[PDB]
Amino acid sequence: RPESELIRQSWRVVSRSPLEHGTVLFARLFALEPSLLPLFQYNGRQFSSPEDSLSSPEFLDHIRKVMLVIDAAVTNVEDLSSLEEYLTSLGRKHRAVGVRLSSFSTVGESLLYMLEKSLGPDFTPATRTAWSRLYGAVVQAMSRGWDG
Ligand code: HEM
Repeated sequence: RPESELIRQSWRVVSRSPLEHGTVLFARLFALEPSLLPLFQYNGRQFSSPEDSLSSPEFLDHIRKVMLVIDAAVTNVEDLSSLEEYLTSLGRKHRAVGVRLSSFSTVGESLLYMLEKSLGPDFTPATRTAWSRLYGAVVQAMSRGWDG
């Protein structure tokens, strides 16, 4: 598949510095959907502003977790069936913390923003399409965690 190669090559750029890039992803996410901020409750306390989240070690560890799951999807781009049961359970976990299924479209747009800004002119419409399809497949598997 030509799409598989566009994903592996663009990911190579991002995965060199995962926290710096995941920081961009989450900064964009809170700019688009501020109501996601209170869902990160560590020690039963809420962040007041988005910049508060960037000083939290637990929050930064969640950024690392996110980037590792994407890395697993990229590594298995030819065979995403192998990640399916793990992703369903990851969906169930997020449902339990209070994430709505609709918020996964915002996450997808923030991922595309982070790729666009990192790759610049190397972010071609073919690259955008490849990532949209991969992200779509990941979301389909996770959405099984919301009962169906
Ligand atoms: C709407 C955006 C999201 C919110 C509000 C959110 C919130 C959380 C919270 C509160 C936890 C538990 C505390 C913690 O482990 O830090 C968590 C766990 C986790 N999240 Fe997220 N998350 C979001 C998106 C994602 C995405 C897109 C991925 C990966 C693709 C991801 C991967 C994980 C992983 C791997 C865990 C640990 C699950 C476990 O094994 O218990 N999360 N999420």
